[PDB]
Amino acid sequence: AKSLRASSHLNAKSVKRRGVFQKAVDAREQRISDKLKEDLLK
Amino acid sequence: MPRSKRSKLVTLAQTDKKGRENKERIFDEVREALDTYRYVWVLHLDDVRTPVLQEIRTSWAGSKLIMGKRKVLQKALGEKREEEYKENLYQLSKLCSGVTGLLFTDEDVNTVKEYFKSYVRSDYSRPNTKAPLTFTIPEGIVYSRGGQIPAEEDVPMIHSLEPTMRNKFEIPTKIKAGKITIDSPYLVCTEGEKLDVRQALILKQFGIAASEFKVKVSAYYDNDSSTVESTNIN
Amino acid sequence: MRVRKRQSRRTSTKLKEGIKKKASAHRKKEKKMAKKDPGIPSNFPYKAKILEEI
Amino acid sequence: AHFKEYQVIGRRLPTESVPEPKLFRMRIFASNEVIAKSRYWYFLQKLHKVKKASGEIVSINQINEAHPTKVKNFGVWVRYDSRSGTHNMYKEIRDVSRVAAVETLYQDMAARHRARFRSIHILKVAEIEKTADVKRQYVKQFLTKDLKFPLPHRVQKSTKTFSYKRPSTFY
Amino acid sequence: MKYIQTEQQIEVPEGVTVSIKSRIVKVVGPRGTLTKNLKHIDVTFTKVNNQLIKVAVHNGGRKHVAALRTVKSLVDNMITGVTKGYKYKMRYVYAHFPINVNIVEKDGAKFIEVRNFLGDKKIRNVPVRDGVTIEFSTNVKDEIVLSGNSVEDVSQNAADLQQICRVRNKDIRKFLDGIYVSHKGFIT
Amino acid sequence: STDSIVKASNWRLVEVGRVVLIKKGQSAGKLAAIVEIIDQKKVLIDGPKAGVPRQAINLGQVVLTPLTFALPRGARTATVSKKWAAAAVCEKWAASSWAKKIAQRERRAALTDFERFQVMVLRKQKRYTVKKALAKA
Amino acid sequence: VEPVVVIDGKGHLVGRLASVVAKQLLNGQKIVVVRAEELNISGEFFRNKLKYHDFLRKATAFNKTRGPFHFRAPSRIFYKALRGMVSHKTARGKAALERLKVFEGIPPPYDKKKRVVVPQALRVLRLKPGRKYTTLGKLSTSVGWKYEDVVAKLEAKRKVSSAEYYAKKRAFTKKVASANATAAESDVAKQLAALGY
RNA sequence: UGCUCCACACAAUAUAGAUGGAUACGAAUAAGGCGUCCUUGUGGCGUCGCUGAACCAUAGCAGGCUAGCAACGGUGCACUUGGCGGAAAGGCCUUGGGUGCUUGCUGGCGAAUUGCAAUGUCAUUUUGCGUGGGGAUAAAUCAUUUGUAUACGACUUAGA
RNA sequence: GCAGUCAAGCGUUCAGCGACAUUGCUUUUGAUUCUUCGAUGUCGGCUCUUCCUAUCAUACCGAAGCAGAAUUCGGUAA
RNA sequence: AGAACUGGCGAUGCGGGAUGAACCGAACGUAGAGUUAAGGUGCCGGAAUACACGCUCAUCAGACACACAAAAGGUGUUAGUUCAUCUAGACAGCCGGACGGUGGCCAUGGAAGUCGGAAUCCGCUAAGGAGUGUGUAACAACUCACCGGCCGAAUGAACUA
RNA sequence: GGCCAGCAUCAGUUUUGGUGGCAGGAUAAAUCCAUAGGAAUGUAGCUUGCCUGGUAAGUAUUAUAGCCUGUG
Repeated sequence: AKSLRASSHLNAKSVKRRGVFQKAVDAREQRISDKLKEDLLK
Repeated sequence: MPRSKRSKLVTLAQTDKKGRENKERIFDEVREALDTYRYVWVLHLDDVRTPVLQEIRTSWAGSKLIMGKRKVLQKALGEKREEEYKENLYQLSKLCSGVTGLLFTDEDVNTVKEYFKSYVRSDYSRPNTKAPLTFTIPEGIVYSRGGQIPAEEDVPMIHSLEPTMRNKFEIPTKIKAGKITIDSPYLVCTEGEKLDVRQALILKQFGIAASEFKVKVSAYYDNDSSTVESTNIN
Repeated sequence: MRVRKRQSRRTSTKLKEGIKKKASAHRKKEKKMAKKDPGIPSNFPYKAKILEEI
Repeated sequence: AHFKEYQVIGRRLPTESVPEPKLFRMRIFASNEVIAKSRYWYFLQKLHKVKKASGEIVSINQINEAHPTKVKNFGVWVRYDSRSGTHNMYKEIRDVSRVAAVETLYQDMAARHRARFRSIHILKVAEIEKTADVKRQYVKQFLTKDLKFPLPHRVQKSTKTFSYKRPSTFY
Repeated sequence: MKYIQTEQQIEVPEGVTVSIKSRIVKVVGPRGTLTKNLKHIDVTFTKVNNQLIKVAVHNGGRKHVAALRTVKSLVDNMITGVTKGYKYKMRYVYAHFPINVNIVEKDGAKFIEVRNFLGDKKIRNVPVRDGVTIEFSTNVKDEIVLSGNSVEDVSQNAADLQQICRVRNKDIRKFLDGIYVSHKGFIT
Repeated sequence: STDSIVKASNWRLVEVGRVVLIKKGQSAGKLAAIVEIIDQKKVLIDGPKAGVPRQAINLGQVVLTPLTFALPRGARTATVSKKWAAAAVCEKWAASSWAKKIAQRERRAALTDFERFQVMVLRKQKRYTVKKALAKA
Repeated sequence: VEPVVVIDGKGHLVGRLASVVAKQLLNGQKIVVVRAEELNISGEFFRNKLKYHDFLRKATAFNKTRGPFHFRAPSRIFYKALRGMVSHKTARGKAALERLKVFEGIPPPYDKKKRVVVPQALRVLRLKPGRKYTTLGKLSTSVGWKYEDVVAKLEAKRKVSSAEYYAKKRAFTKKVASANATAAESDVAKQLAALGY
């Protein structure tokens, strides 16, 4: 088993983050921004 | 050095340094031969195979060939006229520069010079010399002789020396199951090129003894006449 | 990083007295057990003068 | 303290039928006359059966340096009986006078070999007459023509506790 | 014995110039330029004839003399790299699984990508250090050439590239797959 | 440029013929010329013009001045004195800013209270003119 | 002599600086230390880190809260070092410590006040060349100091502001010196020169 | 008719301890500050340290009343113009005049008796009574009461 | 443990002392072990906190006939 | 362990060694001035972050008793003692020779110097050892003891502190 | 006549400076003057190679510097 402070697991998680993981959060934030602007446009 | 110094690689060898005793013996032998023989010659043989040297020595049993450290021979012959063993002997000693080389014989000068002119034997590449001719390894399995003779008579190179080929000879070799193979033809030397150490080692490994050799004599000294003559036959 | 414990350097005068007694006994034992020239140094520039004087 | 060279002579007392003793002479390095006499008596006792009570000091004279303003190279015989048995030791010191050379030798011995003054015997102190006779490298180094070297990292002693200049060392 | 002063000679070829500050050394030449901060060494430099520089340590110990010698060696290495340059040849060997090597680019980092090493699905990325260029060899199958001006950078890049393909937990006596530095030489 | 612009690294080197100022002892504040070198930390100096007797002094109590003049190795007192007059090192030292500052501080230490009042008045007068010059450019 | 003395901690030694400041405080001389993050301690970094870890390992077994407090900031490290040399348990020690202030960087109004150094405590003057040393800021960061990056930006801003201030001051002083030199050779100037001024 | 800001009016209060000025680039220390020149650089030249033993200010009844000369400077104070400062900014720079002094220079008047010295009283931290001058008229707790809470304490809401 | 050999060395003045190694000790054919002989004094367990590495396992490595799997030792590691 | 002599403690304050029955100093009325012991002079702590020569970088030195762990080991450091080679070119660096009787005798599937057993004889040298090590089934090949050629000057070996 | 201090000149104890005259050393040694010699970490000059006015090594014991030894 490997702990959270396991360097290899942390590196793999970081690579995954640079993968589609961060793009998903970016898309979510972009979607939320539209509703934030609509809150004032209304 | 109190510490952190070099450590000598001690080995249980049987031979030991001869020391100054050998030098003194050769000095005495040279001074004796200077008077025991009518003529003296300085032979500039930079490098020679030991069998070739023995063959030259036995070519005339009625003569003595003296060699060793150049400085010892020079001192035996004398470095200055103030202490030269024989008249004008300093001049002969001054002429020695290579790996000498001191032959004492009573044979006729013309006969000796003719023999030295005619005598010739094969020798290795001896780096720092122009290559004799170009050589290229076959673009495939590399054999012991490099394919100079027909490959049917040749034998594949032994795998043991493959690391020597890679690291030392610097040739991109790769190991196959039973043979050593190269993907492209590798040129080891070209006509008139200055032979590098690696190229010379490769040629020696391939056994390309295409170079000829003949001893170089710069001058001879006549003991009876006590005059130096600068014979420069190649 | 997780340094272990270090030995204390305090005198602990009890050890002072113990060592004093042990050394006193050892000196007596050694005394009881007791009952039961390089010439001219080298590298001297004027070493010859000594031989001349001799 | 600062050493001094004293000429100490002994004439171990003349017994009946033996007048005019041999008048043995010595050169003793010491801070004062008392220490010089004590060392002389100790050496005389060590050498032969004589003793302090059986002899007397003839004369004590301080040997001043002939040229105390001349730089000289000295070769010194050093024999000390610590920590192990006595063994020969030779040291070369560059100094202006014999007394200064002896003081430097004693200081160096105390610094390095931990040998005390009472544990060191000086056999011979000889000035080297000519150059190239000095063997030790650390002395021959200074014997070079036009020897010049800098003194980098000069430090200025400050009498005040606080300085507003941020002192710089030069160079 | 704390020698009074020991110095070494550094030869500067006519094709390059080396301007030096208090302890900062800069080398300029045809192939490029290099810099090194030697403020931690505490050594002195001095020109003599515009072609040779003498580095001397006054009242320096044996360790100080060794540091002077290594400073001279580093200066010579920098001069050689600026003049001739350094060329490192690396070969990758595989038995069953071919090793795929490509120079991918992301954010300008230019990582060296190694794939299918011993059949591993993990992708190994070796960042390219500054001042070193990597190009795949031609006519020499299964070889990659690393070239640069700084010896340290190229050597470290090659070391990292060979170490990233470490064979873990397997008998090294049988698994010969890996990447090795075939030969070290100058670009010229 | 291709020249080796590397810094010259000028250093005040201790050498035969160097003239130094003694900062401690009975000979403090007096110039002396180095005659010979004893070791890495001790040197022989002679300052007969300054009146300091020849003696061996540690470099710790000596500060090397920039002025230098030729002295034969091991030169005695007479030769050192002759070369001192030949090189006129005293005049050069006096003209140097170091000697000027030393003399200025020495004079300041000896200033009288009435001289102090005169100095204050003169300083006020000079400051008046200096500040008049300011704001007029 | 000054009512309050400002000492630049950069380039100084922890022990000597702390001892001198403690001695001065006992005499009543108020002292304020700035740029403590640049303070240096003798020995290489690993030894100092080992010593700091050993000190941190000390704690009260039955109640960690009331055990020794291991402050991580460089300023508090210097304060603890100074307090170790002061009998703070007494009223005199408490009064002496009240005269001391320690800060990281140079916060105002000390940035506008002159800064002094202690020659007998400078790292360069005391430590032999080649000897390794450790920076207090790096040790504090390694032992849990998180404000290292915050101090750097403020220090850079203060450095830029002081550089502009000195750019003005250098021109002002050059003008003053030129005016004084022009005023030279006057009878008053000659009298002052003959009077040591 | 309390509170709060300002001026003095006198007190009580104590001073971890004024008795000219805490006078501001950064970096190195086997290197540097300043001036100058150019082609602005890791360039050239000159200059300086080797301590702050420094720089400014320092003269007048504890620092007066006045008569002049030379400059349009220096300086305290209340306004006033603009700018900068957030790390604890709580401070810094500066236009405009206004009003005192100016020992930069040249004269007049008075000092005494504290008797031969007695720190010989000259600074601020706080508090109150007073007037004269500017500004508005609030909350918490106890009790009851709901529980997201609880031994009691405690916590969270509601009620003109 | 005792009884012996050798001396890298020390050394009644260099005869004696003496490091590392070394021989005799306590059924050679994995066969048996069916001996297992007196602790004059306790040890062993329910809840529960901390600490040491002289590390059983997890983590990272080197050396091993490590082809794999699997196993042994060693280095750090509480 | 058993005895004889000699001091202190008990009955004993005071300064020092942080702390004390044995350790150092030391003649205990109440006071003033002065000089000191032992111990100290960076702070606590009264006194020089005094002067001069060296010694040590310690990834838990050192300020620690003089005694058990303690015999030694460090390509960590400074100074010494004893032996060697040396312009008849010192050590270390690069290239050449490293022969021929000979593939020396026993076994052998293979044993050419380098799996094993006795020898380990002789010629030419400046030198070659029936072979120092790597490797081939077998040689081959590489390499070392020595020697030779290029630069040049001090270098190497064992011990002591 | 009671309480507290300063000044002047005194006795004892005591601490720190200035300065003068003397007896001893090798009747200090040094430094310095004269004298006969010696040498190099060789001064001037001369010679050999280079050549961007001097340079690397031979000579030369005081000359266009000086040092050491002994003596007076």
